[PDB]
Amino acid sequence: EVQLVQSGAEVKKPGESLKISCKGSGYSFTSYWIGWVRQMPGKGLEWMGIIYPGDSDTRYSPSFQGQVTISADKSISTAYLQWSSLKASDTAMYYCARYDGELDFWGQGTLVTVSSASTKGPSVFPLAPSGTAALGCLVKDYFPEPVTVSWNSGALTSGVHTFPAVLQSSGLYSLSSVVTVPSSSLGTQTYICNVNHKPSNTKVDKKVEPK
Amino acid sequence: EIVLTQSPGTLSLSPGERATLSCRASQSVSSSYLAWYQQKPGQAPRLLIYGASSRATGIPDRFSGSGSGTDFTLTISRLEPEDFAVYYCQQYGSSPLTFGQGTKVEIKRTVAAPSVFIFPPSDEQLKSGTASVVCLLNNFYPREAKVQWKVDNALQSGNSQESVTEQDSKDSTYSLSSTLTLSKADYEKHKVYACEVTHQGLSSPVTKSFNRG
Repeated sequence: EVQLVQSGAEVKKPGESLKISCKGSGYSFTSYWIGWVRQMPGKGLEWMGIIYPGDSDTRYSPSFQGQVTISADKSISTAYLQWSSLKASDTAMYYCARYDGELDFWGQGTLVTVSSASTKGPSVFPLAPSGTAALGCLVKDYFPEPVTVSWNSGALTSGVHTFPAVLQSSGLYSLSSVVTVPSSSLGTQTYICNVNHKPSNTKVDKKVEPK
Repeated sequence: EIVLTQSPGTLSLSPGERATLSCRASQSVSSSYLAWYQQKPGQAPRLLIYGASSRATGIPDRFSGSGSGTDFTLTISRLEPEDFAVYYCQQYGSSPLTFGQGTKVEIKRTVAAPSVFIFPPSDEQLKSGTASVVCLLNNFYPREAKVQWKVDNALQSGNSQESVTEQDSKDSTYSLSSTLTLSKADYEKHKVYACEVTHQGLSSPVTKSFNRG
């Protein structure tokens, strides 16, 4: 089957260079054009440009002309998208896709995050309960995404809501995770949120109870 | 270039209803060169329709497309749960290639008011010089909701952030978390902290509050 496999997620600082890749398999790589598409957070799809790997004939979208370089190494069935000097505004998901006219096969996407922020583990604060009660954890001031959150080591899943992180002006993320439980359970059942932030090797368990 | 405008921004429909999604072009596009894509959260776009009306491989019969000139439609004849997603149109006739801005198809269910909860900042956090006050709006529909933070009756603006979960797979509701952030100094200077919630399902705004200490 036709597959396009993209390189892994990238976390970079402004001014750094970056070349991301897209490898085609299951078809003649030099017989089809490969396009690049940008999708900024919560936004739509943007055409960036296109390359014919057979001869490296390259066309750019007007908005991306001179902003990125698209290239290919046919010897390893790979297409590339590169920046000489990243900006925070380059933060986006990047897709490669095979051109038919339409885009018939897509890569899985490469997430590129660009920020002046540096790796930081979160602090975990209780959202304390005070007959349905709500309780939770506030996972504050970490970088980069993501964190994982479970409750009672996976034993508690019903009524859990783990929210999308928000990006604060500090450049650090903040996330909440909540659960609704019977008010009657608050005296007897232990509730612990298990937080892990792999990028900083920060793992935290926070017991949450009435104050 | 050819600008594609999709409408509506958001389509709210119940499973079993017919979805009609519109894509309008700034000039005429040959039907041979109009495509539609489906995108689910955390997933790549998938080709649905090509040449305005042809189904891509693996796409079920309930998806169809029609149109010519400047006006095109994607039709989902009877919505299934898996069809709730974002849809993009795309033209590939004249370069540069362009996409529409997308239409989200979400599940319409009966209006449900949020259950509201407020959480004071922890003593541990206060030690570090910042106070986060959190308000939870749980299991509501539709998605549109307003949180108004108040501190000693003063309406707060610009010092809060919020986010919303994806529509729940079982009950089709949303939940929302809002954080009011202030300095420890500001927090300790004031007494009454309140979250006032406005929503289509509430006859009147619901306020949850606490007195500091």
